[PDB]
Amino acid sequence: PYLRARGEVFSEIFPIDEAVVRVLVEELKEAFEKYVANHKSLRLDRYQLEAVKGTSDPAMLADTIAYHATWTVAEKQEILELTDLEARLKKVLGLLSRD
Amino acid sequence: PYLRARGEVFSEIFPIDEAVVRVLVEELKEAFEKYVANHKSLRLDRYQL
Repeated sequence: PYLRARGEVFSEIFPIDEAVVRVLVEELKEAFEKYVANHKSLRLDRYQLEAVKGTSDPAMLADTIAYHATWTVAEKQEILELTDLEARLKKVLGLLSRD
Repeated sequence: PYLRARGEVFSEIFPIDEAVVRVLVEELKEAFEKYVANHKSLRLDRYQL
């Protein structure tokens, strides 16, 4: 104790074609509306959907929907594995479709 | 190194009877429209149309 760690530089790389990525943002907003309005059962909150509307950062958007769709720490870590903007919404959509 | 090349004629043909030609243009244009819209998560912007 305690542990030191070196780390990589800022991940400032996000893919091209923001039209398809923001359509995927819209579809993730649709799926999260369909999720929380049907899952009040996980003690989920509805001020988590004001935290997605009116913002222009798809990274902040995707992290907002990923954390506020609550699950275990390991799957949020699996989201933290991905460096792509495009497959992270695939991960969130697949988990919410499973639930 | 390095190479030169010599050519007899400049071959290129340019459209005649352009009704069927613009039918094929519209078909390949909307086909390429349908081709680009599939890449949800790989590459290939819709910004190239």
